[PDB]
Amino acid sequence: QVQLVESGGGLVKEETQSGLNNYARVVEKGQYDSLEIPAQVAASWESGRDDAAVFGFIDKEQLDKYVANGGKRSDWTVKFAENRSQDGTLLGYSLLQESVDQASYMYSDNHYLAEMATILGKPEEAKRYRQLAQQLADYINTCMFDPTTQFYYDVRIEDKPLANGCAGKPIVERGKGPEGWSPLFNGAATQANADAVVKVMLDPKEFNTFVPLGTAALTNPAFGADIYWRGRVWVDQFWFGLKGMERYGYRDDALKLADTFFRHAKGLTADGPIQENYNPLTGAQQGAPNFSWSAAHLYMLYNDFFRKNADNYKNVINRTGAPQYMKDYDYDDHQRFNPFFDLGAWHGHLLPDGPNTMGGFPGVALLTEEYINFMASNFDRLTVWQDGKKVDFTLEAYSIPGALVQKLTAKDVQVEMTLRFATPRTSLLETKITSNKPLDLVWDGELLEKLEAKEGKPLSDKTIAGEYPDYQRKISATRDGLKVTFGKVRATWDLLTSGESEYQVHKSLPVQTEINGNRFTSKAHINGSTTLYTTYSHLLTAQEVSKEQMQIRDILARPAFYLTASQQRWEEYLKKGLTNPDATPEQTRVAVKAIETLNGNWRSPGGAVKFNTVTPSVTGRWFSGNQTWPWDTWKQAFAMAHFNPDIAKENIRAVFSWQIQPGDSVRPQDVGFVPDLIAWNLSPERGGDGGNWNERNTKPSLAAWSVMEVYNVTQDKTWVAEMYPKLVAYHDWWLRNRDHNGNGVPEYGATRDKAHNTESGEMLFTVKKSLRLSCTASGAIFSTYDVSWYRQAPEKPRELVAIITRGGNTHYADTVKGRFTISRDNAKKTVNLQMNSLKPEDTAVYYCHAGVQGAMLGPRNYWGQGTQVTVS
Amino acid sequence: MLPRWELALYLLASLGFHFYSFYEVYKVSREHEEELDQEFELETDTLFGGLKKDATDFEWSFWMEWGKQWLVWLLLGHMVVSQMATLLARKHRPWILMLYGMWACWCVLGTPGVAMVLLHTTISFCVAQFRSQLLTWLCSLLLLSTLRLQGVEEVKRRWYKTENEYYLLQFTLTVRCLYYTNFSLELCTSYSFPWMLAYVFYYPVLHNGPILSFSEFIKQMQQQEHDSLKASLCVLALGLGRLLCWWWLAELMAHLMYMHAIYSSIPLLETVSCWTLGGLALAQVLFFYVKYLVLFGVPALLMRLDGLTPPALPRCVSTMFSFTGMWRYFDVGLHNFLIRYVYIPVGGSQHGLLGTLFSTAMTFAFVSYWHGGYDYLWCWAALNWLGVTVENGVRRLVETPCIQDSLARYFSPQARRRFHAALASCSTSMLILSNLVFLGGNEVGKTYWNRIFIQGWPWVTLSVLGFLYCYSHVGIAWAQTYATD
Ligand SMILES: CCCCCCCCCCCCCCCCSCCNC(=O)CCNC(=O)[C@H](O)C(C)(C)COP(=O)(O)OP(=O)(O)OC[C@H]1O[C@@H](n2cnc3c(N)ncnc32)[C@H](O)[C@@H]1OP(=O)(O)O
Ligand code: HEM
Ligand SMILES: CC(C)CCC[C@@H](C)[C@H]1CC[C@H]2[C@@H]3CC=C4C[C@@H](O)CC[C@]4(C)[C@H]3CC[C@]12C
Ligand SMILES: CCCCCCCCCCCCCCCC(=O)O
Ligand SMILES: CCCCCCCCCCCCCCCC(=O)O
Ligand SMILES: [Mg+2]
Repeated sequence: QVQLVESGGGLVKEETQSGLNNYARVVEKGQYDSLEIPAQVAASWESGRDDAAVFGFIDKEQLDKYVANGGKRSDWTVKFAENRSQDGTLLGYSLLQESVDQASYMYSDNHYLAEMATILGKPEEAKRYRQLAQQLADYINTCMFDPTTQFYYDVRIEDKPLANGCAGKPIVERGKGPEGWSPLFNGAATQANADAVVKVMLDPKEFNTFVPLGTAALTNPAFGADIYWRGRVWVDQFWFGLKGMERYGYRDDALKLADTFFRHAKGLTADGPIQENYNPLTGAQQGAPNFSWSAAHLYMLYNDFFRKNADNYKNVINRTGAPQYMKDYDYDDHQRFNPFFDLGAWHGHLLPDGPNTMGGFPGVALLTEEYINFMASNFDRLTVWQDGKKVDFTLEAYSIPGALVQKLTAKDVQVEMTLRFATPRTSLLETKITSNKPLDLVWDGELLEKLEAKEGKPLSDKTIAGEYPDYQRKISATRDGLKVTFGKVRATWDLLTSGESEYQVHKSLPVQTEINGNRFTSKAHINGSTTLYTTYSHLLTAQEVSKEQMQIRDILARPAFYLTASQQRWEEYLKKGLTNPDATPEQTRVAVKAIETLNGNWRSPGGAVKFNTVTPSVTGRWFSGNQTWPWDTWKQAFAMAHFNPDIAKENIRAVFSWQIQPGDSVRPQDVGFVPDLIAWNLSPERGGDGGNWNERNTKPSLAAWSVMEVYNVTQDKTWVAEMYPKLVAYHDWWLRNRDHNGNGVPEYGATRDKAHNTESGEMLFTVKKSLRLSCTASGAIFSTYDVSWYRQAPEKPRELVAIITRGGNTHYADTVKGRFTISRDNAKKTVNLQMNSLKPEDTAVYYCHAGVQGAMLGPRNYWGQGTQVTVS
Repeated sequence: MLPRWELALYLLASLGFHFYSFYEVYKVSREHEEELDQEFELETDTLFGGLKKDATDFEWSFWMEWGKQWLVWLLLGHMVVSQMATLLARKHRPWILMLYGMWACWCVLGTPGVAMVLLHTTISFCVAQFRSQLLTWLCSLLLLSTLRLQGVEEVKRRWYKTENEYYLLQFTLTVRCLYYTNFSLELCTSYSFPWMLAYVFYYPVLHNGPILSFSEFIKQMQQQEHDSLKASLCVLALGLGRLLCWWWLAELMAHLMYMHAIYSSIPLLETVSCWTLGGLALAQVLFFYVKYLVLFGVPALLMRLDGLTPPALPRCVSTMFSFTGMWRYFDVGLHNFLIRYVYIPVGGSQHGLLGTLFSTAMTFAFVSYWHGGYDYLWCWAALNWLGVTVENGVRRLVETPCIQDSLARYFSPQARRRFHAALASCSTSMLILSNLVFLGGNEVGKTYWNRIFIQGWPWVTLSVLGFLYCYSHVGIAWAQTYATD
């Protein structure tokens, strides 16, 4: 009887060791699936391009072809070093590689600091900064430029510097990337090198693709379309390329490329949200829906290179929807609707997408402390009854910059509902009903019950109450309007509540409310045409509730004042922002879309962040709340300065408010360091329970650039005076903790964090081991069987993993191709599955299968008992 | 239609390549006797000198072992009981044979086997009481699918000490599927539960037996006229002589050639000569033909002694030149079952081209599912459906008055026959390839396709097609005897 016995399976857990010397020793010792330094991961994050080719990120198939064409596999390994002060204290870590983009950013920072010092009457500091910039530009043009290839590259920090004083030769092997024209953007490049770079990046074989100026040239060994940082076009690198081209006398070519981008970038003229990047060949979009960074650089393109009243721009972004899940995600886990946020508020609204949601603004997207979650599908939905019969309405719902409008028209009753934001926590709704007869108004609402879905298809049957039992939503009637209270939930990755959060609905009319569990119903009677005002307020703390009670009482006293204030504010937004006279209406609409996206991604002060701030995306999975990054903030403040200087200033202030000051408790050595991520909740090391707060690294320095842009727009010397010491401290930190050589050229790296090293100061690294399942067959003619490996992940059907036929032909599932290798030994009558690069998705019960193929061999079909494989 | 000398030449060439390719396969088997024995454990016996048998064919060895052990005795017992019932109680013979069938099923498969057969029969009967073809077919397909469920398979395997008993139960239930499906579909007295049990528990066809139509079974079990005892003994003697001859031929083929072991070792099959490949294909198809000749001549002989008319035995595969003839004359019982209950209910070939394609697709899909539903079976089904469809299309196209008149005007009858043989050559090549996919799976099909049609397009393919052209001339000449009527 044929019997199959599985073996070799188990729980694979990465073991974490310590010591830089041990890491080198382990590498020499070999025999490991993969080594992984958390500090090097943070270093890759600090570059702002987590999988760029220049930093040694190349796919296995690309690397194999690279070696086959002639090239060592070590050409793509970036050595890692730790920066230790003279005393021996660990300042941090840095890649043994000096980035051309980082050097150019430091150069631009040096001239902007010099300009600020000149403004502040500090000639000596300005002269010193100009000298530093000059020497840095000399270094960039002497070391990071390859005359043979005529392009700018990164330089390895080799064991010994070159004769000219440069740290290693340019890394030409890893191909060309957007960092090659960073010197052009920052002005470090010479005229000859600028011409060479422009020639390279105007070549259709290198960068002049369907969507030009991608994150990797077509000739890059690691280039791949649909790879975020190895070919996909990001609007910011595109704008940097155009700006450098213009800076070096190639404005006509820059305009041509801008026109090509406008014509070829997908969905640019549609009413969809502004995503992150584009495919260089097809032009397809990808990324978080409402991306402040792409929106900012699209506005910059409009103001610089696109050439050819809020009521004039209706439905610039599709804000209609009717969410049925607290997490109504798209294919990339971002909310698939675009709620209307304004004035820094922490709740958003959607337009009615049909008769079901007609009469109210269905979506109520509460911005929990760091995430966006839908509270209801219908809430405060008006329904009109005349003479006891429901009035049938025709819906006309549209969004203008700063307001949501829906007009309901019937034979005798007409309702116009304008939704604007009144305060940083309250949204004011104006419902004016025109009728000749008394009406019975009825408002009804629901609370969502289903938890999550993707593209409208529910992921599971989980409910909000089931997933978050402490999230005890309770609708409570109030003397005026309504209120919803929430329990304390500390789901660090999905939902955060303080137990004092509320969603208060206040109405100008007196209504009779009835609550039935998770739904309510308010009834009112009017003798004719009247205007009623409803304020929706999401309050995240008891202090906020107490403070906003007075604000709400004031709003309903002068609702017209707040409505006209919002209308005017958006009038100045459009007047300042839209200053391009020779732009077609489509380009102006793109600019308005960018302005709306930027203003919607703006948050009021909250939690640890005590300053008004702008996040990468209000609807993003990991960008919502008040999660602020410095890299995104620089560009957001650069763009918003032209139509919202106050908010750009507030965003920069928010970023620099948590700049490490001397005498710090967690990292006293990182004085001037700007945390990579600041959010509502502090990290556990700082007393909070956030989990998003990142101090493992910073991002590339472009602060002086945006600060100077804000000064130029506002011409405010006090702003420069305030921001100069902070920029100087941040620059000094870059020179201290990110310069291994000491040559004044910084390298990307990571700080001295608990995720990088032990308390003693030994660098941590996780050694990952592979798994090799086995399957021995007894009592069979093993040479005639098509042995195979199946896996049945929990709550999923068993799926083929690999199969090797009796003729030796081997097939793998698309999800395990390359990672898994199946072999058979007819002599030992065994089948082995060599599993490498295991990931949590590989956790399942793996079943060996033996089956003949062909009528001559009979109905031989045998299954193994199964073995459990668990990882992470 | 052709000169006698020319047809004699074609027959000589056909026998020539048959026997020469067999000789080449024998030589290759002798070369790799040690390797194959180490890898596939060739059996040793004294039947043919010191030659070693190739027991890699599952069906042949399985049924031979079962016949040695139990099935031959049970078949002889059925024969004796049928004769005794005819002599003593003719009017009750159907019920005596039903009782004997149930007892033999109990003897080989124990209580669980009889219980499972009865359960399937009763479920099919109850569903058939709703006189709907769709419901009956759905019930039959669900019962057939239950045989392939892992949990059901584990429960069944727990019943029997050995795996051979479980495989016997599986085969018995697979054939019972066709039998009670036939009864239920005909049902839409003379169709009562006792008659269904008699039909199902008819031992000669209990395990692996060809589908015998219920109409003929009931008609010929109620005849009341029988042949004398001496005539029965004469028929038994001739049938046993032919059966022993066929069994000896199959054993000789398994001894001289190791086609099954060679097909199992794809690496070997990929390095043998082209003549060895052709001989291996011929030997495989002819061994399958002789195997089912033996496996249906025992049931056929028993039915003939019982006074029934069994479905005609398969015709020599070395006389088949087309998909249509191959599937009309190889498995006549299953072909008739498919014609009556699958092909025609879905329009057959009387609803235009698309209807014919759909009917052929349904028939071949059902056949592949019945055989196991494996990927290679589905591939075989696709290839044979395509072949039958193309043959029907070409036949209709030629049958058009315009095409027929043009052919008569332009080409002499000898030229027309030569063109027919040329087309039948390609038809036969594709038929052989599809049936090799069936017998040896997808690896064998890929090997043959690459080594005959891709890697040997210039001359290997043309040589194969010329030999098959001579073969098809000889096959059509013979088919004139029976295919006309
Ligand atoms: C050198 C070696 C060469 C040999 C190489 C090959 C050898 C291989 C050996 C090993 C092979 C391995 C074993 C095979 C593995 C499977 S085991 C055997 C199982 N058999 C099958 O799967 C065959 C399935 N296919 C068929 O049976 C037929 O091809 C079908 C049923 C699909 C078509 O039947 P047909 O007869 O060929 O086509 P017809 O349209 O002409 O139907 C015949 C009759 O149905 C009648 N019909 C058709 N539609 C209607 C209507 N709607 N109503 C009334 N009647 C109607 C029609 O009038 C006609 O009447 P007839 O002329 O008197 O006969
Ligand atoms: C091209 C060469 C061959 C031709 C033309 C041919 C033709 C025939 C014919 C006309 C019959 C009788 C009618 C029928 O049942 O189909 C037959 C029967 C048979 N042939 Fe062949 N055959 C050839 C090669 C072979 C080979 C190589 C074998 C080896 C197994 C073989 C084995 C048989 C058997 C076992 C029968 C059944 C005889 C009986 O009991 O009636 N034939 N063949
Ligand atoms: C469907 C199944 C039951 C078919 C069985 C076919 C019968 C006829 C087969 C099965 C096994 C065969 C026997 C196997 C071995 C031998 C020994 C040999 O020295 C003489 C022939 C003899 C005695 C065979 C006679 C025929 C035989 C009994
Ligand atoms: C896939 C169909 C194959 C069927 C082959 C049937 C037997 C015909 C004889 C073929 C012999 C080999 C042909 C000559 C080889 C050569 O020229 O080397
Ligand atoms: C695998 C698909 C292709 C196989 C089928 C090819 C069939 C070709 C035609 C066969 C001959 C049909 C009858 C011809 C009659 C004549 O011309 O005399
Ligand atoms: Mg027929």
